[PDB]
Order: sequence, then C-alpha cells, then structure tokens
Amino acid sequence: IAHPQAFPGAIAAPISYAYAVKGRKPRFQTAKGSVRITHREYVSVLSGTNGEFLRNNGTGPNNDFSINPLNPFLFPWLVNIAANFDQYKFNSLRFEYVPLVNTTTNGRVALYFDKDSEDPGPDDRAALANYAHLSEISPWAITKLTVPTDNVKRFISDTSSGDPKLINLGQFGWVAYSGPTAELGDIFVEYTVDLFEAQPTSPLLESLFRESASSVQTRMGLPYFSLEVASATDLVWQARVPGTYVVTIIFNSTVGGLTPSISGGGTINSSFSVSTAGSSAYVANITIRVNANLSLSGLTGATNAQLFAVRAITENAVQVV
Amino acid sequence: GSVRITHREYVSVLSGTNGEFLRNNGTGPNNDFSINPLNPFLFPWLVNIAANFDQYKFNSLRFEYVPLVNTTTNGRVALYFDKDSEDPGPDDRAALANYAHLSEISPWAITKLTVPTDNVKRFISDTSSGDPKLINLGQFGWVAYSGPTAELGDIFVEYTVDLFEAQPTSPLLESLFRESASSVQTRMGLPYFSLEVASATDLVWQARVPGTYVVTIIFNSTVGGLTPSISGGGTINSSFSVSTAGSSAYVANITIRVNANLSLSGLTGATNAQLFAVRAITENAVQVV
Amino acid sequence: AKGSVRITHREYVSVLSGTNGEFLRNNGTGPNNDFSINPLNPFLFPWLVNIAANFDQYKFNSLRFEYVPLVNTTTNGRVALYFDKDSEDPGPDDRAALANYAHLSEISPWAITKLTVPTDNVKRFISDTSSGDPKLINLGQFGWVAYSGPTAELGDIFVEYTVDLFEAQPTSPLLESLFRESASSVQTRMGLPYFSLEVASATDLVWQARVPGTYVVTIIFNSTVGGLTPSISGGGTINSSFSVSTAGSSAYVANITIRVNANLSLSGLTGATNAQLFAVRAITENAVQVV
Amino acid sequence: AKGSVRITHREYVSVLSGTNGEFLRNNGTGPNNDFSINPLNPFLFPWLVNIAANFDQYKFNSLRFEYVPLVNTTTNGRVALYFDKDSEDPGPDDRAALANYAHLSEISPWAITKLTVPTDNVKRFISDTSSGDPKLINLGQFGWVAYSGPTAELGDIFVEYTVDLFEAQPTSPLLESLFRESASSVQTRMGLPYFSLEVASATDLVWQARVPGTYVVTIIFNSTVGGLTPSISGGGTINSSFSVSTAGSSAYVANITIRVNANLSLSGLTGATNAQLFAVRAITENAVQVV
Amino acid sequence: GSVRITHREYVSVLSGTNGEFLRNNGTGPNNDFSINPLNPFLFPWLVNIAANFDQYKFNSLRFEYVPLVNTTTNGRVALYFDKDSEDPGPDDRAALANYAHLSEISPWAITKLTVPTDNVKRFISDTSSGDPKLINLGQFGWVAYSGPTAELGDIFVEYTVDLFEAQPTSPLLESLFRESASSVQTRMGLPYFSLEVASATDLVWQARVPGTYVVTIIFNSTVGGLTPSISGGGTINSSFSVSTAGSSAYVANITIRVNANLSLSGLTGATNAQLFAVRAITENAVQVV
Amino acid sequence: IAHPQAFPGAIAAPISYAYAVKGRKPRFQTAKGSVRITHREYVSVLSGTNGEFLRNNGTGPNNDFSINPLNPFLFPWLVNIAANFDQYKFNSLRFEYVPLVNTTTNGRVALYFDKDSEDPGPDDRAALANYAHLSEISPWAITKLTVPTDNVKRFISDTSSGDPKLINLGQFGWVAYSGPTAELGDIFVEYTVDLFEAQPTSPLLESLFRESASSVQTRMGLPYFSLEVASATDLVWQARVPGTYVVTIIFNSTVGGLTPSISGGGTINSSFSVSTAGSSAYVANITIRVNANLSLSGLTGATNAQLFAVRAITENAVQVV
Ligand SMILES: [Ca+2]
Ligand SMILES: [Ca+2]
Ligand SMILES: [Ca+2]
Ligand SMILES: [Ca+2]
Ligand SMILES: [Ca+2]
Ligand SMILES: [Ca+2]
Ligand SMILES: [Zn+2]
Repeated sequence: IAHPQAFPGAIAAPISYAYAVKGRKPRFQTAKGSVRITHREYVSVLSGTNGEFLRNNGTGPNNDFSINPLNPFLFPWLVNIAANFDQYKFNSLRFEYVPLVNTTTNGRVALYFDKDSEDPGPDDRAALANYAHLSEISPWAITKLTVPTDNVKRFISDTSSGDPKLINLGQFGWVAYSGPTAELGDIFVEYTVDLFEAQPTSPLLESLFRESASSVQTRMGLPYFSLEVASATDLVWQARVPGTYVVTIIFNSTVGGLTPSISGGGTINSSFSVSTAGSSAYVANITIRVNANLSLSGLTGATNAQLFAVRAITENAVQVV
Repeated sequence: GSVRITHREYVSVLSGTNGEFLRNNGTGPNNDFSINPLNPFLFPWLVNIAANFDQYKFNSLRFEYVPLVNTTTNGRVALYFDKDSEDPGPDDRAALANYAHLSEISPWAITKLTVPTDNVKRFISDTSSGDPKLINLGQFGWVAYSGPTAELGDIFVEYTVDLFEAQPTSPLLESLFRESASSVQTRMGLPYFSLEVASATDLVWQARVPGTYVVTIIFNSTVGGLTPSISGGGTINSSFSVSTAGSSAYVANITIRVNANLSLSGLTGATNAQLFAVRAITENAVQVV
Repeated sequence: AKGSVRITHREYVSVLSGTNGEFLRNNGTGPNNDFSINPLNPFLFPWLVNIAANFDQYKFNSLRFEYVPLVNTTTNGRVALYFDKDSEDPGPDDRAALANYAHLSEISPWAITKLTVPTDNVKRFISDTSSGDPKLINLGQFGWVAYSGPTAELGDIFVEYTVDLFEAQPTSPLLESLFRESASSVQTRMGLPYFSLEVASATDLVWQARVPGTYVVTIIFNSTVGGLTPSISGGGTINSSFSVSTAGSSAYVANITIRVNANLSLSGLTGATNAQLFAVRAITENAVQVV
Repeated sequence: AKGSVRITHREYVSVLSGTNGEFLRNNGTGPNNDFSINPLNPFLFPWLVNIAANFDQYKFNSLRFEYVPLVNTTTNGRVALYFDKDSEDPGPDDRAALANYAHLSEISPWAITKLTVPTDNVKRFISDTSSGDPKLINLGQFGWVAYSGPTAELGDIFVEYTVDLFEAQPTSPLLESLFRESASSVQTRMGLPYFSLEVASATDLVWQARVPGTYVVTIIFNSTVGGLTPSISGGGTINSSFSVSTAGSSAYVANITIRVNANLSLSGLTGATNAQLFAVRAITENAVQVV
Repeated sequence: GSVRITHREYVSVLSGTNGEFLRNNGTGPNNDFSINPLNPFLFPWLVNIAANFDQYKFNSLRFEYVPLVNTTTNGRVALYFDKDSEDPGPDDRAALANYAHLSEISPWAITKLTVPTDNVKRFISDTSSGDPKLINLGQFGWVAYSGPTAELGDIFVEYTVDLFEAQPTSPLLESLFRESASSVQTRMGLPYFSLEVASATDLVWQARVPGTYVVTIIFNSTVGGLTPSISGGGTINSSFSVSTAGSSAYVANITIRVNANLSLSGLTGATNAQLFAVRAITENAVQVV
Repeated sequence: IAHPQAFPGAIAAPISYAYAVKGRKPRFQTAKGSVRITHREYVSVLSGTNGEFLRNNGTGPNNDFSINPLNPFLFPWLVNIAANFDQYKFNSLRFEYVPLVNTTTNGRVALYFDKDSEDPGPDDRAALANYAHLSEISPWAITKLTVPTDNVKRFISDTSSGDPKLINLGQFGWVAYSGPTAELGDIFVEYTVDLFEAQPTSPLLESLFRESASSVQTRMGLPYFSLEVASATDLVWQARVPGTYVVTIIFNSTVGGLTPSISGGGTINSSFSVSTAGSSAYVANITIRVNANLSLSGLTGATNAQLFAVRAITENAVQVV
C-alpha cells in the first residue's frame, strides 16, 4: 500500500510481476451431437536471442503451428481424445503469455494469428505489425491473443492429408526482437472444442520416410520429428514435440555402422543397433526437447531412411544389444 | 474488418488463328485463368491490394469483350466460365455450347459474360499453390473459331470483391531462378514471366501478363556477350547490359502486350539464370549504359 | 459512394531511437518531408502504400499513432510524439518549442502513450509528398523527439487509421528509380522514396535507406574496373548478393534487409560517373542465387 | 435457383457377398477409393452418373443405403453397413473397429436393414474420386462387411437419395480409356473407372470389372501373333465376340455382361507390350455381329 | 449571384496513327487537357463567358465521340478522365483500363464518357498558372490504338456549370512574344497558338485550338521578305503582308482544324517576333494588299 | 495490484515513475478591461552535475529568471502576445517539475521563488532552505511550486527598462545538489495572466552593444544572448534562450579576420563575413542551446562590438558569401 513522493495519475513501475498459474481440470459435456471439451494446455516456452529477430524460437513458422487438434505441439493432452473423432470446431481459442522475466528485461514479444494455415513468416518487425490478430508487449508483462473462431466443421487430421487450408483453422506464431537472449515467458492455450462423429481410433505414431534418390520425403501420422539432413554421411532428425519416444530407424547404407548422438537438449536412455551390408536398424528410447537433433553420423553411402516414433515413458527401455 | 473494391481492369487481348478452334489464344486452359485475386493475369490491378489480405469473396463478376476488329470480319468469339477451376476445356464448338455460362458473338461486336458469384470466402493465393477447387471461384476462358487470324478484341474484367483479414504484404515482384544443371526452377512472387528455354546458347522468357516492367536478368556464362530481342508484341524502352566471363547482367524497362518472348541469345556456355520482374512505368527508365 | 473503398488498419511507422545527451528529432533524419501524412508515404504507411498507389484521393476518418516501449523500466528520459497541421513547417528544435505544439504527447520511454491527430473532412490527393504544394496534399506532419535518455532503440511507433480512398487510377510505380550524373549533378528520382543518395563520388557510392524493410536492389554504374566492396553502414543484412564488374559498366543486385535508417556502400570504386538505383520491396526468399 | 436440377431416385449399388470364415469388407475389393460418395462414382451411382456427368457441383439432401436379403432364413452370420465422413480413412479391419463407427447398421443376412447417412449443407464438386482431395469432393465413404456367415451372395444393396446438381457443363466422358506400357509401367486412365488392370505381362492380359453391368469392350494391343483366348474368371457372359489378331497388332471387341466383380482374361498372348481398354456401358442387343 | 450555363461544344478531332499507342493525338498528356472553364482547348465557347468570372463549379460533365470513320475501320478509341490534373497518362493498353472513368469502343461507333462532378468551387484560371491540383477538376484524355492512321472522329464536351463572382473581363485574345535573343517568351491571354520554331531563317506557330482567327504577326528582320504557308489542316482565307528591312508585319484571317502550323519561312536574319490572335469569322476578311 | 509479503501502512518504492504530459491549448477571454490568457509553457530542463551545488544549471540567477512576460526563457509562446500590450497582472502562477529519472537516482532538486526580481543566489544548501517559497524533493519525484500572485499591474517590459523591482513579479530559480550528473526533470510553468492596454507592437529583437574603451555594455530588447567576454582577441556571446536565430554582429578590430565557432550545443547553418580595416561584419543563421557560446576568435585589436539577434527558422539562410 502507499507509494513515496507521488501525485495521483503517476504510473509506478514494479521490479517484477508474479502471476500464479494453477492446474486446470478439463470439462466434458455433450451438445447432443458433439462432445465439448474445455481445457488449458502448454504450447511452448517463448525465447528470444540477442540481436536477432527470433521467430517461433529457432524453428520458423511451419506445419505444426497449425491449429487442428490433433496437433501434439499445440494440444499435447487433447490429441488422445481427438484421435477418436472425425471432425472438430473450435468455439473459443485464446493464447496466453505469462512473463518469466523481471521488468528490467526489455525487448518485445509478440503473438500473432493468421487464417492461412500455411502462411509464411513475418519477415521483419515491420511486416509483423501488419497482422490483423496481433499482440505486442514488453516481455515482462502479461497478454493474451484471442483467435477468431469461425463456424465450420473441418476434419481432425495430421498435417499430411491434403490441403492444410481445409483442415486447419489457422496458424499461431510468435516473435521476439530486440531484447536479451533468454526464456521470456510461458505460452498457454485455453480452448473449447466440439468434436464430432465418433470413429475407430486414429493412429498416433509417426512414419517419416525419405528417398534418395527420388529426393522426396513422405510423412504419415503426427509431426513429432522432422527430417533436416539427407546426406549419405549423416542423418539428422529434429524433435518438434518435447517428450520421451521409442524411435525405430531403418535405412540403406553400404556397410559401416552408425554414430548416434543427441545434439541440443536431450538424452538417450536405451540404444540398440544392428548395422551391416545394405541394411541397418537403430531402435532407441530417447527423451528430447524442442529443436534438439537426433543425428546418425559416421554413415557411409546411405540412401533411403525411415523413422517410426511413438510416445513412451523412459521405462519402456530397449533390453537387448 | 473487410474492404470492398469495385473496379474494371485489363485481362488480355483475344486472338484467333485461321482454320483453328483456338482456346485461350493457344495456351490451352492453363493455371493462368483461375479466378483468384492474387492472379495477376486476370487481376493486374487488384493484385496490389489482394497481396495485403488473406481471404476474398466476389459479389459481382463480369468479363467484357470489346472489338479491335472491323465489321467485315468473319468468325466467332466465345467467353465461358466453368465452376471447376481445373476444368479441361471444350474440344469442339459443340461442347463449347454446353457451358452454363457462355457468350457467343460475331467478333466485331461487344458482349459480356456474367459469372455467378457464390457466398463462400476462399483464400487469396497464388493459383499454383493450394487445391484449385478450394481456392478458386472457377476458371474463365475464351475460344475463337472460323477465321481469320488476327488480334480480335480486348477483354476486360469487371468485379466487386470483399477482402478479409489483413496480413503482411505478399511479394509484388517476381523472382524466377533456374539451374542448370539440375533442371529445377523456382518461382517466387507473381507469375509475370515464365522460363521457356534454358540452353547454354539461348535464354528466353515469355511474358504472360501485359504491361510495362522493369526486369533484372542475371546469369552465369563463360566469356558471355548477349543479344536482347523481343519476339512479338513487345518493346525495349531502356536497356542496360554488362557482360563478362563467369557472370553477366541485363537490366531493362520493357512493355509487353501479348505473350511476347524476350530473348537473350548471343550466349556462349551459360547455366544458372535468374529473373527479377516488377510492375513499373516508362519513366522508370534505365539510364546507365 | 461506390468508387470509394474504406480501409481500417494498424501498421509500422518506425523505431523511435535516442542518442545520449542529445535532442534527436526523428532519429536525426532531418528533412521534415518524408513525415508528411499522405499515404503514399511509405515511411508512415508501408502497408497502405500498395493500396493507395491505385487511387487518386484520400480522406482520413481517424488517425492515431502509438508508442510501445522496447526499453526497460529503469530507462531514463522522455519520448514525445507531435503533430502539426502545416506539413511544411520545420520541426521543433528545443524542448520549449516541442511543448507549444497543440497536439503533443510525452511519456517516459518505458511506458505506452499515443497521439490522436485530428482529421478533417476534405478529400486530398494521394501523391508524392514532393508532387506539389504540401498544404494541398498532406493532412499534416508527424514527428517524434527523444531527450535526456540513453542512446538506444527506445520503442516502436505504430499508426492506426481508417481511410477512405477515392477514384481508381492506373497504379503509381511501386518501385524506385534513382538516377545520378556525373557529368552534371542532376539526381532525378522516380517512384517511392525508399532509398536516398548521400554521395556519388568516383571512389564511393552511398545510399541511405529511408524505409525499414526487406528489399531487392539493383545498382548499376560506370567505373573503370574494381567495384566489389559492399557493406551495411547501419543495422542490416545483405542476405543475398550478386556482383559483376568490368570496364565502364558494372552492376550489383542484392536482397538486403535494411532497417531503422541504415546504409549501403560501394567502396572500392575507381573512376565512377553515372549510377542508378532500382529498389523494390520483397521478402527474403526472393534471394539472389546466381553468383 | 434455376441452374439447379433436383433428382430423387433409388438405384443399384452392389451385391453384398461373404466368404465362409472370413471378415470380407467390401467383397474383398480393398482400395477404399471407389466407395467414396461422389456421384460420378459409377459403383455407387450407376444411374445418376449419366446425369451428373453434365454438372459441376452436387449437394445431397437425403441419402440412404438399403440391404435386401437374397439369402434364406436359415442362413447364419451377419451383414453390416457403415459410413465414415472421412472418405479417405481406411476401412474397418476387425469387428471391433466396425462397431465404433458412429453410423453403423448390422443385421442377420436374411433380414432387411438400412443405413441413413447424414447429409450436410455444402456444395461439393462432381469429380473422379481421384481428381483431388477426397475430403473436399466426397460427402464420405460407404462400405459393408459380412462375417461369421456362409460363402455366398447374401443380398442386394440399394441406395436411395435426393440430390441437387448445379452448374451445367460439357459432358464428362461416359466411357473408359485405359492405356498401358510396356515399355514403361505407366498406366494412364481416362473416363469412368469401370474396369481396372490387374496385370499386363506379355503372356496374359487381365482386366477386373469394378462395376456390374452390360458393356461393349474394345481391347487393342501389340503382340507377335496368337491372341484368341477370351474368358470370364468370375460371374459373367461374353454375349457377343469379335477377334482379329496378326503381328504386333491385335484387337478384341465383345458385349460382356460382367457383374459383382468378375474378370476378363486374354490368355494365349505372346510377346505383348502396349495395350488399351475402351469400355462403354450398353444393353445386350448392342451385340457384335461380325466375326 | 451565380450564373448557370448548359452547352455542348467542340473539343478536338481524335486521330490515330498506325502501329502506335497514341494518346492525345501525339501531344501527350499536356497542360492543354486540364478541365477548367478558361481553357479554350476544351471550352472554346465557354471561355468567352468564363473570362467574366472568378470561380466555377461543374454540375454535369460528359465528353462525346462521334465517328468520322466508316464501319470497316479497325482499331480502338478510348476516352478517359483522371481526377489528378497532372496525371502522367497510361503507357500501355493495360494501364489504360485501370482508370475509373473510361470508355472504349470500335472507332466507327458513338460513345460517351461521364466524368464525376464534385461540389467544390475552384478558380477560373489559365491552366498554366496556379497549382493544377487546386484549380482544375481533372484532366481529360484519349488514346487510339490498333490502326489505322486517320482522323477517326470528333470529340464534343457537354456540361452544366455554375460560375461565381463577376470580375473585369480576362483578355480574350492572345499576345505571344519572343526574343531572340534571350530565349524567353511570354504569353498573354488564351493559349490559342504556341511558338514552335524561332530562327533567323524560319518562324512557325502551331495552332492548338481549332477554328477561324484573325492573326497579327510582327517581327524584326533585316531585309526580310517572307513566305506564309499552313502545314496541315489549315487555310489562309485573307492575307496581307508588308516586309522591309528592320521590321515586317503579317495580317491574316485563317482557319485551323487540327494542330496545324503556319510558317513564315522566307525570313533572313530575324529576331524578335510577336503574335496577336483573336477568335474571328471568315467575313472578318483582310482586304488591303 | 497486490504487493508481496507486506503489512498495510508499508510504503512501497517503485523503480520509476511515469507521468504523462499532453499538449495544452491556450485559453483567451476578455475580463471587460483585460485579455486573460491561460497556458502552459516549457521553462527549462533541470540538470545537476556531480559533487556540485548546481544553481540554475550553469548560468546562475540573473535577469531572465525574472517573471515578466515578455520573458522568452520563461514564456516562449506568450512573448509574442504580450508585446501587443502595456501591462500585465498574474492571476495564478505555478511551476511544475516532472521527473526525467528513475528512483535509484538520488540527490535533491529544489524549486524556489523570491519577490526581489534581482535577488542574488542562495549560496549553499543551508541558505536555500531559508526561502519562504521553496519545494525540496528527491529527483525521481514530482512536485510543483506555487508563486504568490499579488494584485498590482506592472509594465510589460524587457529587463533593460529601469528598476527590475518595478516591472517583474519576482524571480524563479532551482538548485540540484548531491546526486548524479544528469538531466533530472522537465520544468513547466502553468499561468493565467491578464494583459492590459493594447498598444502598437513592441519590438522583439535584441540589440546588445559594448565599448571599449568605456567598459559598459548596453542591451535593448529581449535577452536571447548575453556578452561574456570582452577582449581584443575574442568575442563570445552566450545563448540564454534556446532557438534558431539570425544574428548580425558588427565590430571594430584592426584588420585581420575572425574565427566563428559554437562552443557547447549548437550548429551554424549559414555564415557570411566581411572583415577588414577597422570594420568587420558577420551575419549568420545559428541554432543554439541554453548556455552554448557563439565565439568570434582570432580577433586582433578588437574594440566596440554590437549584436543584433532575431528569432528565425533555419531556412532563413544567408545566401551570399
Ligand atoms: Ca497470409
Ligand atoms: Ca468441368
Ligand atoms: Ca506551422
Ligand atoms: Ca477417419
Ligand atoms: Ca494520378
Ligand atoms: Ca531576497
Ligand atoms: Zn502499488
């Protein structure tokens, strides 16, 4: 109470803001035709690096900042339920940013939304302003971006099922420019979805395959991992969704073996490999963070690689060698 | 909220050749003729505004034909519209008639084609991007048969659109690049020019969209040298070149009015080439030489 | 009316910056000409310009500039936004002048403030802010000052507005053609004033960037061999580059992401005379790919 | 509307058949592509197709599939009709999957049941069910299963509906052109998918019939003499036949009454490469009469 | 108070030349075509009345094209209007279409262009005087492309104006003078004629505004002598000359119908020249000789 | 809202105060006999230097901290109006200090007023306390000093028109001791004046003249500039009122030329000089700040100097050389 040597109308700067977030139970109810879920999930931490215009942290705006739900990155918990249904319609959708940082911090954090599910980046701070659905604040403050929800059922689907403009509501994205190099705030999402048409459960595994020589890569299932380097010397996959996985990787080298590592944040808990001839196989129980890499290095004449990833817990350990 | 534009602009010159059922001037029912505000072929003017938005909805849409040709001209021009953006197009003059939305007249007379507007927002997008059935209101086309072989008339589009949801401006230039050697070519921005031939000997680009441009062509040659020429309805107004071994650069202010090619042909041992094109005017003249 | 389109939007003006122990009006830019409210002015309205290039007349219904801090809470000093109805009057030189402006707003750099300029009821022409009498074509002048603070980027200035545009016309050029000579001094410019010409020697060519953003530049000139010396004497990033230089003829194309008010320099020139700049606005994936 | 025609009708889908001690979804056909509800799909809508070939868009107002037993009252087992909104999702593999479908109907083979699929309010395109994104063009997917029964024809499945069609266009081809090579592997198809190509060897040519009915087929290919070996490896009747075969060039035309999902086989081939099928639908009095 | 005139009068003949996108007959979008009552180019009749007033406001404004040419003529004529009095004009036929106010037809047919009148009084003034954006409603223009090379049609202006505030009559003659040597030339009054060449050898003036005039040309020669000739659509009806050393005088009653020049050509060693022009009729014939 | 681990009665220190100042339109109205103006103008920035007892910034308390109005330093805008009148009477008069600085700053800023228009300085912090009209605060705070207004018309006049005690209401002044070396706050003045007796407009130029040998210097007009050094080698004038001027300087040296510069904050925009014999003349278009110097150096045997200063804008540039 009571602030020194001040006239009213003054605005007084504190040194830091604490906002307190508590756990939130989900609400289900059936609107006669639809099941309706309200819940709050954790999107991602929002970081910036110094002297960079850092868009979506590292990453950049791709196809798993697409709203559909069914999207492990945006809706970790909801994915499981949504797999049991054929189509969805968002009622309310809000992204909320809770500062991680004190008010001497400085810089800008901004949240944006665009209806073009596969809208490219805002290229710089000036472009970033042109969005219709934008929130720009100091990193030490709190804010929230409300996404306009339309009134049309679209299919619940992984981003590898025809035109993303048909299945996804839009795209979420953030930017941090100026400012320090740090983790600036939490990004939560509050939502209310209606799910329609119960069906037999969609699979929640990932199947990412490349050839070599044809140069195309094909993905089915959820985008847990992404393929970043082709090569015949190296194979690197990148974690898009933090968590523990049991990944199975099979490929065609010409003899030699492989050298696995986790560049970035992550640990390998249980390796097993068998590599020879023109066939190699590596199955592992990894825990990994967003934008970390699982690299298979020291390869020699490697074409044709396929990855199978499923969510597990650390204790689903590989036991042979 | 939304903005609403009402305007009339230039589509293309409608030509026919003798003894030939000739659709879309010989291009065939391409991707060029899909109705979408980011498509500079039908909307050279609108595209500047559409670049700033995400969605569109047409409220009114007409195409118009105004004769360049005189009253003793034989023949037929027809304007049509199919709701299916990737409709094949008609083969004979009898199939041409089955369209719901058609206008046939003598080539020396005016006619309008009124296309049915629906009530669904679709995405403003480059026509070779999303599912054409999802993003385009449909395709527009024309046919000219029973002689002669001339540039028959001008075609205008007249519309009223609502544009929704502002976004950062989609690029209003073209960046078309090819190697040579990998046979792949990537286009960025509006499809003003296409790349037609890429040999070590010659380099030609076809102008799809009529108007005045500033172009920057840069390529990897060896010894190089080059010779600019506009094949057809075109004109170089201001020219600049610099050509040595390894790399050469051409900068020009040109005006194209039909599918005219511009050719860089004196080339010896060339590979990578890139085109930059942007809608300009004649007083944006190159002046260095 | 129904040749009348009406736009409501919020876009990016500029970054408000200060230098330590200086007044610094408009980031030190100076010539209060590219701060005239016409729109059309790609400095104030970088998003509206693509639309207004297609029209002859404009009327603002509401117009408001907004300052959002980039700087932290312990920062000292003061930023100020002002507006004069006379787009031709010179800026404020001292703080005493700044305070007499009828439409002024000042707050400490870590806080948010805004300025609402008053709109009248007259249609004016969308034109160059150099294409005739300022008082006939511009609603007025905008500007900012930052004093007694540190030397840094203090905040972003946005503009929010609702305009009516009238009378569709063929598009004004959305690119820049900037020509110079040598042998003369004449410096004719055509199109938007994205870049300006600081000096054209025979040793060096310097273009200063009046408008933040990503571009694709084509610069062409007459020297006597040499050339290759490109650099950004400000905050920017030559994201893609192509050069070719021989005798009395050389050419440079590049995909720079210039910003605030940076700089473009061609250093190793030797015996240069004629020169010309071609600027268009692009993203980065419009990247040059030949070398 | 008045480019809008509205049709109400009941036509023949297919015969529902089972094999003893098997699951047997869609008679064992497999590729859940020719069971997409577009209409246009000559499997589901063999009567509507002649109309819908003249239009660009469709909207279903009511749609219902009906099972009428062909089998007697002591027959054991169970038939099941299902519908998924996602025309692209794979079929049910086990009975457990079958049961989770929201729109499902199961009854013993000697009884009558029916399934009412729910119609929405959106216009979609009449197209190939291979001419682009399934979810954009198809209302959904239909399918059936017959388990724990005998191995026989259990019943007829009819579809009853009321559609609006919109936008008259020039007619989509009501015939089939199916080409193959040798020397290659490319197998381009054009028109309705009446027949499919199982194998093109050099010894044998086998076309499987996806659509029950009476046809007039023209098959043409390149061998090195031989040819004459026509047969129906299913339920059907070559009602009329004409053959001619010499060197690298032979040709077969015939008025088959193929059905359920029968087969067409050219056996005695020798050194065959290119081949092409031409299918049109006809009666039987369209009988070939030259030999 | 105010007066209100409704009238129709002659603007200019609209011509095209073959294989050429030809605007405003070749003059280019000049100062001539600014819409203002004191501008004898668009308002040869109104100008007599406007001379007596200070301000004007158009209530109605249309331009009209009536074909001089027959039905087998190919081509295009377009009438346009831009609100910006100093609009550059269109470069190609595609930019031409972007105007809000345009009319394109076959050259053998009638067409009208209705220009939007606003509600602001502006000053009646000579068009090269005040800021063109302040004093002119806008510019009118025309283009003719796709052949042939003829005088295609007549152009009329039809309007209704309110004129405000009477003033002493602005001069209804021209006084164009040049020296020679100083390169400066001063015009006074209506811009009927322009001075095109001023050498010691020859002296030509171009008639901008169609009609019949009486002209008085006087110049400083040395020994002099002179030869009158009208280059193009023109005619001398009545001629008088007196030419000695030091100074000579020409008085003529002429009729001009397009941009025709009249040439005084036999000159030897000439400098200062002045032209006096006034709208007359044929029976105002010169009779002394 | 809500402060951590606190009992009521606590006083909580923020880290900085933002006060927001907006533009203020002037109000005119006639009290039957007088015109009455209410407005807010910018006096000066208030700075202190470290380890100094800094009184009136550099300067020191002279005759242009005198209240009269008619005083360019105290009333930039009002001067123009006041020139059209013969006498004035202040109704309300308040000086307001708005902090420029955060609350870790420390030191003291003080505002004082004294009726003796030509009261000398407070000599030290102890003397500064003895004023009756004083406000002492921390530099990070806001405050205002209300000047007692009497009820007597006095003449509107520049400080060079007889006894300053007759024409000026009093003297304003400030002090900053202890504390850092920085610009601490803005000083605004809010006022309501009555102006009486319309007359033909008083001149608003400056005429400052010195001789040499007589040693006296005489000023007419406004105190924009002041003469600081006599000399025969140098002439330095000092800006008392920030702004752009067209200054004309004429003097008697013995041949030689002159070397102009602006020591302190300021730039010269357009010079012209002609210097010879026993006469020299320099006219310039300068922009200058408070307490900067316009020096004419490299002089040689210089007696007798006169300055003419008028306010201009930068574009009134001298065009000859
Ligand atoms: Ca977008
Ligand atoms: Ca079609
Ligand atoms: Ca002013
Ligand atoms: Ca499914
Ligand atoms: Ca214009
Ligand atoms: Ca005292
Ligand atoms: Zn508090």
